Amino acid sequence: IAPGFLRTSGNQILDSQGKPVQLTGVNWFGAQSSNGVPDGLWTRNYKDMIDQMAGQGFNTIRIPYASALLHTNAAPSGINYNANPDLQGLTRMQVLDKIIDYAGQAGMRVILDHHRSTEGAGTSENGLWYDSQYTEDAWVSDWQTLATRYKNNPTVIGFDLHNEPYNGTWGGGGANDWARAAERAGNAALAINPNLLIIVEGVGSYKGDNYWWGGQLQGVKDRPIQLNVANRVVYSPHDYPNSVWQQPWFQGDNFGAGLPAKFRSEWGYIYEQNIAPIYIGEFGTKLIDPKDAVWLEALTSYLSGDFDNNGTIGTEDMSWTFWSWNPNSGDTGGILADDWRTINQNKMVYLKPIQYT
Ligand SMILES: [Br-]
Ligand SMILES: [Br-]
Repeated sequence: IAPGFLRTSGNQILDSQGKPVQLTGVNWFGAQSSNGVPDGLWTRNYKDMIDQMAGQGFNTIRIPYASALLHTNAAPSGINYNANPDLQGLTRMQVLDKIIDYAGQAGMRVILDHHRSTEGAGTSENGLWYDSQYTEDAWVSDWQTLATRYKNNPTVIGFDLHNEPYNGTWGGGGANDWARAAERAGNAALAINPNLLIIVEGVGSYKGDNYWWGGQLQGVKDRPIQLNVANRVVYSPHDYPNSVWQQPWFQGDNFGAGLPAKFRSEWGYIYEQNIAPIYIGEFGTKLIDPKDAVWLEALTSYLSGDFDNNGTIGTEDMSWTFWSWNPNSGDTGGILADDWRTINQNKMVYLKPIQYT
């Protein structure tokens, strides 16, 4: 991708020369945990991992973090400093700086994702972007601190304002209105860096329709995100297979035939109607449950622009980051095997045709 920040135009993400580009990467989680740094540095070197990502055709790293990362003085834990000698004596944020810096040198971009408030493993137990101790005020101010820190670094292209706010609502104006909260944090971040992409995930349910956490983007049609800087909003659904949860739209034979219409109903319509870009922030599978393959086959085809999954498709297709680069995800696994080095080729076969080239 051409150097400099990005922008949106219709359902397209454009580089600094007006050319449509595509973000096709992986999730590298860990910085939201108690260690305060992305996982795997207890056995791998951080430059070797980024090079391996780029060598597999990926160009984007979604990096989850926790609010607690921005206020802790604890040193990072777990890093093997024999294998990562350049990270010796660095703070948790300084290790993030090192990772972002090298990723830009390797031709990759970075999306920061507020995964949770406290240090933990996955999605916030609250289903919200705040709790009784980590306020929405501090969440907004923390996004301003991050925007300031990477204001002059176009490697950091976008802010994923919050991971899966499945207990928020799309509208209503109250304290749990995720659309209001996202517009508040988006404008606060854009006031410091107006060149950031503002990545807004969906909720969990909307007018009685329940979908994957983060993948319920049905509210955009009647109440879209409106920020004080134009051409910055990217919508980010999450989608997963039967092995993660036995959803009703996976049940019964011929379920795969109705998956394209299901993708379009919850979030895909935003791209098809040229409303805004679509960047699915999470999706993964171990490819053991046979229904998982039917889902991934339909999903990858839909993301490519084959909205009816028949075979027919100067714009780019939908952007995406796979869950995960890490192997240590219990339900989905990742791109790397448990040894944190071996590539799972059976997943790469699905991903390579929809990577940005
Ligand atoms: Br090193
Ligand atoms: Br933890």
